[PDB]
Amino acid sequence: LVPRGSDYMFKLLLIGNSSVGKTSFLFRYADDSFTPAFVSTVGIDFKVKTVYRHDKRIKLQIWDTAGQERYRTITTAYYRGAMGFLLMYDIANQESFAAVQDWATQIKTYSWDNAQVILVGNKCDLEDERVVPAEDGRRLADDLGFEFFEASAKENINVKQVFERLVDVICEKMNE
Ligand SMILES: Nc1nc2c(ncn2[C@@H]2O[C@H](COP(=O)(O)OP(=O)(O)O)[C@@H](O)[C@H]2O)c(=O)[nH]1
Ligand SMILES: [Mg+2]
Repeated sequence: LVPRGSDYMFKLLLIGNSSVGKTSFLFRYADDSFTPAFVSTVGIDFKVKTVYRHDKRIKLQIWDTAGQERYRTITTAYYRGAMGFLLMYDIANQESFAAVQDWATQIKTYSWDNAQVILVGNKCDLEDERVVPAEDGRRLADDLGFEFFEASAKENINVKQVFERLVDVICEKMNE
């Protein structure tokens, strides 16, 4: 659904384990802010951003999938029609990285095959607590057909780069 004034509208979703930084990543990208305190989760919602790429004005409708679910019945409805995903883990939390394949399986189950994915090792500022080497993220991203970046919502490292790369690969696939 393209709004007047835009050339495209791409739905993007942030997915991954609880506490990897999804809500923070979206808050940094959309509002260029960070909250150093616990914020309550009250449900799934989106924020918008405009990107100018490939000579077009692109509206991004970017969905935060909110908290963990007991029954994965609500988040997964929003995967339908998504042009892209940020599949996020925390470089300081091994379990969040071990979960990547499960999230990737969900992408394939609930979204069309041409949905694009960037694997994001968030919290790259936490080098003192790193447990997931970037090379391990890159290897898995290559295995699964995803782009890859390390980033930090907290320090505003590679947040723009992640979204812009995702928009680029979406545009490339669209022109196949
Ligand atoms: N050190 C660090 N902490 C972060 C970063 N991004 C988010 N956090 C923190 O990680 C916790 C979980 O973030 P949140 O965005 O709520 O994660 P979500 O459960 O995936 O939505 C919060 O305490 C955030 O402040 C980051 O880039 N670096
Ligand atoms: Mg959240």
